[PDB]
Amino acid sequence: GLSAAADQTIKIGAQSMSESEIIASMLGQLIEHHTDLKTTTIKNLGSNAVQQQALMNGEIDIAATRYTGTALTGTLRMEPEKDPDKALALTQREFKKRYDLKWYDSYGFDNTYAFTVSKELADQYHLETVSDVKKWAPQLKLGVDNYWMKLKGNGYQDFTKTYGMTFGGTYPMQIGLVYDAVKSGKMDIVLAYSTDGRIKSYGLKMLKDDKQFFPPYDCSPVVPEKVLKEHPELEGIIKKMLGKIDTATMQELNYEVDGNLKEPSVVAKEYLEKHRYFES
Ligand SMILES: C[SH](C)CCC(=O)O
Repeated sequence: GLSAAADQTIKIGAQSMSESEIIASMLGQLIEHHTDLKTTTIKNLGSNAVQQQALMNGEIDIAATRYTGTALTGTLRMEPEKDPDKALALTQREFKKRYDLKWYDSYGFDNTYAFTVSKELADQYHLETVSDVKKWAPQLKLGVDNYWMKLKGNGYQDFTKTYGMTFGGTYPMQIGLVYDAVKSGKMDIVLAYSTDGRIKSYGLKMLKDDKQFFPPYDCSPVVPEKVLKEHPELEGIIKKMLGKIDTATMQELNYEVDGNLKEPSVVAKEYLEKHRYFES
């Protein structure tokens, strides 16, 4: 019954990404900093859709990182809203209405799909925007994640319609591999994730999505209203992380895992100590 609520463990989900492991660790540590709640991390959820079902079936009590553009198209099956503020507002409204899920305001960073080349390619062919690559598309191999080609929504098929180009070859692979694939010249162009730490490190160039094909992908935690009711301290704790972690910061945190070979929990703890757990 209710008087046992404070002895329940808060299960925090992470997708198969370094960024999601870092944020799920950081939120679990902040919750334990403030309360006597135990927390655990449920790792390796494969996708937006898996995080969704784990929230609805009790497998996780908090999804640490969900992305507006992904959930708009993929969960809600709505037309992709292009304005950041409108997309967030629509997502929060529909998540509450449809699922009784609370989609919080963003941590402060967006992690968008970004068409990405070597700085050498971009400098040789004067490539700044996605529209600049149109005339070259047939002679480029595009590396993509193991998930993006199968999206009916803001996927490849609609991309080719809006930009009127088709790549010579498309090669789906684990996201973590696209950075070295483009750096080594195995791929000519990759659909990277914009908060990856290796983009800067590896000397890569993101091309502007001048036609605004992509929705925003602002990142937030998502929690069932039932969990917030039963643990009324959680909302005030979650709020402490919101709007505090910008894209540059998330890139540096990702680099600590993928480039400096640190455990996501260690990266999360050192960030919390550097910033005094968000209140000094
Ligand atoms: C963060 S978007 C670049 C792709 C990953 C996802 O949304 O699941």
